[PDB]
Amino acid sequence: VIEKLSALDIFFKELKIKEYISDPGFLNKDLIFGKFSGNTFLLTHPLFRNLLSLLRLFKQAIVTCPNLPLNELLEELFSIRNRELLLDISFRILQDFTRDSIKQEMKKLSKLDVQNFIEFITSGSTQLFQLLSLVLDSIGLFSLEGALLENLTLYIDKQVEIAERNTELWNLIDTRALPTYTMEYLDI
Amino acid sequence: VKWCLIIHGGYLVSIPNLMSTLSSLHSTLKRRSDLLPRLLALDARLDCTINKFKTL
Amino acid sequence: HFFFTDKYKPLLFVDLISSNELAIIERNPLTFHSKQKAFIQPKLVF
Amino acid sequence: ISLPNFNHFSNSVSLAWSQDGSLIFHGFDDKLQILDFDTFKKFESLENTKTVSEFTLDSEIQTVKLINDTNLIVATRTTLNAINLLRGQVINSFDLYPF
Amino acid sequence: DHLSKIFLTISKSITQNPWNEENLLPLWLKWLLTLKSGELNSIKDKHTKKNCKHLKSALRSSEEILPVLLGIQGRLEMLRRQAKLRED
Amino acid sequence: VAVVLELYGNTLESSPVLQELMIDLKTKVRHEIHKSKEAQRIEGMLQLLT
Repeated sequence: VIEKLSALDIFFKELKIKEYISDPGFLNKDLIFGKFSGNTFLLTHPLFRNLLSLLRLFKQAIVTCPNLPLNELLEELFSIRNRELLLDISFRILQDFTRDSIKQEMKKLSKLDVQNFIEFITSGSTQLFQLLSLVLDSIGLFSLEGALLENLTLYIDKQVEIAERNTELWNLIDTRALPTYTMEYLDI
Repeated sequence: VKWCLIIHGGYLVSIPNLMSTLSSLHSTLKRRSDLLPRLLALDARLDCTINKFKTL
Repeated sequence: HFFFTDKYKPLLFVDLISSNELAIIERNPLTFHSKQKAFIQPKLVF
Repeated sequence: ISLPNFNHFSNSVSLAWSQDGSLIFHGFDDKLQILDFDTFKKFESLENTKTVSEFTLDSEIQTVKLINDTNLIVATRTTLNAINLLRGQVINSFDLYPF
Repeated sequence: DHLSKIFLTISKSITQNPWNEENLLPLWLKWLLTLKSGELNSIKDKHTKKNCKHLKSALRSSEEILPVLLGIQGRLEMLRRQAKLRED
Repeated sequence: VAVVLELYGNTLESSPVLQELMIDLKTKVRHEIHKSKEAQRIEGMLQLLT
């Protein structure tokens, strides 16, 4: 396999022509050299060089990349492309790294992007709301706009009421003889 | 507790051992939050049967 | 042709009050006035 | 206490203990960790000889066992790998997919 | 079964718009449930129940959302109090 | 209480006193709703201050 990769069964044939539990189990038993030479097959290897991966397949990395640094992940999240990448990379960062690590990363991160994202979320998801908690904790309590505070306040108020009655309706969908005289009829 | 945290938040930021100094508070509020969701489910069941026998 | 109803097992008097008003006089013996204190024989329900 | 909060959940978790108690191996799904015991933080080496504590693996890690302070055998859901600890060099590997 | 068809349409629309700020559809739903839940359950066995589990999954996601949201609500309130103390 | 009501649904209607017992139960459990939600807000600013 190493010789085939350097000169470049289904994956080896595809690599030769171009030049996954079964695939990782047959191609992971050298690996660093193969990955460097490679840098489809790359997606499978990522399924099976953190700076290179960050600079780089985008969805494949953001879902299944083994090495992924906080700074580049927060930059990619803070891009305003918004192709559901907000949920995807919020899930990815909460799956990969710790609360205090994200806190200190956002401490490093500039406040202008923080304000931009507060505006974006207030204008137009529990991972996202956890990220909002994290970013408020990282910005702390001193530097933050009162107007943006009030916009986020009304946003969060309508959101808490919608979540409340949503929970109520969720649980809701989760859910003697004849009297002293009766005025009765009869057939024939 | 709300006013304490409001008027002395910075000292709590400066202190190194927040868990070590508010473990008891944390336990109380954590158990209250854990009570929350089942309580709301109970509320939904309640007002369900409430309105049910109020209309009938 | 004829008919017979089983809707009235307890009944004391059947008659015609008027041309088309029947009267059926029934009982509610145990459920209303006696209310007798009876020996407990519980049912194993589970 | 080391208290991460990971959104995902996978019970494929294991830990091994260095015989001197300095470090703890943690086999987590598709990841190997080595945690310093003095503070429950990552195994930081000032010399930076690529003896890192974040090792990627193909499948969910089932077992991680150190036979001594030098040899570590890890068995993941598809294979098994024997590696050195003083030097980050792999020695042996065998398959679990056929069986 | 006109009420059943209304239920079907309401459930489909609610699933399509889980975060709709309107309340008329939820309130119609909750009256309909608190009145005729049993006959609802006895109507159908496959498609209505599959839609029910879809919507219930969405609602459980919303319930998961709720507590962090309340926490940030408290964050906003305490920041407001901090601003009040700042201006005083 | 949930199982007792799920069994004795219509008897709640037939018996009048149990209805207002339920009413005060609703009032107090809404009070506890407020307590628990304020506790969740407590969660929020403690997680901020830590």
